[PDB]
Amino acid sequence: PSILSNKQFLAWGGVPLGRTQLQKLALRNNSASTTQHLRLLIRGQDQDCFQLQNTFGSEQRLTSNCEIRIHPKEDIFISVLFAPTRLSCMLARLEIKQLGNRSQPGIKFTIPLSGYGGTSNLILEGVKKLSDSYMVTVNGLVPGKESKIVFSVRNTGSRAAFVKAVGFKDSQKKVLLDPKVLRIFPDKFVLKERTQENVTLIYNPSDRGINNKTATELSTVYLFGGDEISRQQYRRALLHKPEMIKQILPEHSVLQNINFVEAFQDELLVTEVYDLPQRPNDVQLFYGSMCKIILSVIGEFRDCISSREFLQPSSKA
Repeated sequence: PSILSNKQFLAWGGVPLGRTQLQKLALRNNSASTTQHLRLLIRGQDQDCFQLQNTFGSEQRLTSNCEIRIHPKEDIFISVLFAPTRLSCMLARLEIKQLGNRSQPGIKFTIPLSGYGGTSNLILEGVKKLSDSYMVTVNGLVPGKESKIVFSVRNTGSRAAFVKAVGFKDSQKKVLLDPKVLRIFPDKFVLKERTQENVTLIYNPSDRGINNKTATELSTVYLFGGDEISRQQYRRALLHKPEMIKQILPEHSVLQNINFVEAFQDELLVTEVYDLPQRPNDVQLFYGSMCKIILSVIGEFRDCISSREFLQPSSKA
């Protein structure tokens, strides 16, 4: 073994159209004696969207030269820019020609490159935007009576999104909502590119409670979102290898108990998933690319906020 790599492939997943994402790999000259002369080339059907950036190493500064001297036991660090310019799954090759010295013949190494142009982009409408979360208030609650409010999830991206909504009574202690008190409908759905879908919070505040029946309540809804193609890649990865979810996530993660495999509302029969090659890190890319939207839900009761007159307390300097 002459040349080693810390990565057998580079998989980018989704990058928005007109945007760019850098990824690196390290090549090591395994020889303790001999220097190799490497020629780095991008080839393949989507070579126009994978661009070699300047190379550096453990014994050399930044160079724009595609020809690299790699000294014995030197690591060189190769940078590839993924710059997609069309709504497609993309394949290319990093070709590493180890130039022959007659005594040793010419060996060509291949690192497959993959990614897709265009991504989902999820925002909420009909709710307040705070700095790092959204907020909605359900006013005029009455214990033992059903209240409904409607907000919207908008996908401003160029690809369909999955949306999985999970609600928490207490988010730190990870006590799920009783759906008979507060539930989200739909709680799992596919949202087409440049479309907006309505989501309903169905609020049935308990009249069983002893004391704080009309006390102002706070709940936390998490909307886990990402590219539908990413969820299809994830599905495909879990068929070939039964159990990968536990290994990857933290043991105490909320995502531990969330099903992304089962049928979502308005899921399509056709995606570009089969244009993407299966990779060992598809499950990692799925959870890695996933967004978490925070929606705080305040329940205000008529008797406590609406019916009580807000007056100035006892004031002194």
